[PDB]
Amino acid sequence: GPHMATGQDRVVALVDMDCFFVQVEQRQNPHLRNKPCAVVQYKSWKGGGIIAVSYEARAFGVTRSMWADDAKKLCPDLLLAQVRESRGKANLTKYREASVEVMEIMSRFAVIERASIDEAYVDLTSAVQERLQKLQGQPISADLLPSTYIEGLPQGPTVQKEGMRKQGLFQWLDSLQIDNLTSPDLQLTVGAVIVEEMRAAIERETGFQCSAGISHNKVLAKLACGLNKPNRQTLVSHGSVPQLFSQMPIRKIRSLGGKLGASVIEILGIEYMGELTQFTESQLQSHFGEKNGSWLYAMCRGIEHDPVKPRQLPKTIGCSKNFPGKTALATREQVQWWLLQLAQELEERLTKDRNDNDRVATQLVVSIRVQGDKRLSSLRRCCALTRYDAHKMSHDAFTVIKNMNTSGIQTEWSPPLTMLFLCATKFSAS
DNA sequence: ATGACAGTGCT
DNA sequence: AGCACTGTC
Repeated sequence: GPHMATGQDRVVALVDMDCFFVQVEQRQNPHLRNKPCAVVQYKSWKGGGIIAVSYEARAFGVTRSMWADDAKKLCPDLLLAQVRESRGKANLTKYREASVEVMEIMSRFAVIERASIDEAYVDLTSAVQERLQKLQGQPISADLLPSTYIEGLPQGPTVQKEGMRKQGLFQWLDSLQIDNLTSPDLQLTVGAVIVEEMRAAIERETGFQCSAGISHNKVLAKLACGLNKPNRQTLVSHGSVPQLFSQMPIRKIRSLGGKLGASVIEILGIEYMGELTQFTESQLQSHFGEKNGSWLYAMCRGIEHDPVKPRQLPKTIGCSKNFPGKTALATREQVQWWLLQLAQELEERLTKDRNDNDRVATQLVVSIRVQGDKRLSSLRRCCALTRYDAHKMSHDAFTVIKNMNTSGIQTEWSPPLTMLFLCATKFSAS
């Protein structure tokens, strides 16, 4: 009734750079622009691993995870850009620096949470209030929303994509100006206007295109972002949620794409997010735990409270390398050389981080994987990170893992190592 | 023989 | 603290 919270208190956006690593390489090499293109990591084994794919290449069936030799079978004209290799390993510095470019532009408009190297959540609630004052009750023109889709529209009583988009936007804005929508709907709409301006600034100032979702919380904003790509943005209103969720597979909602989502499907015998509304909160808690149950109860009604955290910078700075199949590290000299390679990249990134961001890491996490273990990590151990010195970090890492060598000799390493991982964590102001 | 990243939550 | 889980390009 009048005491039922509807989760309409915030305006939240999720901005996602379209096939980001590809765009970085296309900006640098114009010959790659507007072509089927992919970014490949390494090159010797089966042509290298594809890690990013342009939308033109996706139309041929090229996907991430694919071996480049296989991608070329689907797309013979596929162009490839190679990830930089330094100290024997893939080095993602170019993409990290490009991400900083975008995040600094986004930070001019609103509070941002860096979700990944190319996604940020945006809390627009305050900016929308400000913009609503300036407008002075003047209606919002469709020209302010030139790339916005309104999910669920058009409805009721053109066979072209852009024409559908405009029809839906007109229906939305017409009902807005007649006062047939709600005050949260107006807030979302102003939020979308700001996101158009943010995306325009990103493209003008970096060359990069992005897509975005605008809704009342992070889960709906992320879901919204994926509905119309590339280079478009989608507004998911609270009212659109029942129809949207009625055929939405549970795995599409963030945090339900793995084992928990699979258990929701199996235990409850349902397929779609909207089907969750038929269970009580206590029922859901009894199957999935207190926290998950409460979260699911609210989420299937379009409600989520997870805040956009004010976090511009990554919380960890890590370096890793796999050694699959025959390349597994089988000797002590190997392990120490590679630990040094990883530690040297980490030292370089850590020193740069300290200069730019006035912070120092205090913990070094060391993880390895041994040949045979089905889990991605076999062992994780931490030690103090007291100096940004690669030779010290590599020695400390060796010290904390050396006991895992169950081999007879000190010169051999068994069972061989299929992964080394160093991660600097626990940052303090400096 | 996807890799190389990253953040959150459990116990 | 060490690990499992979930997500990114």
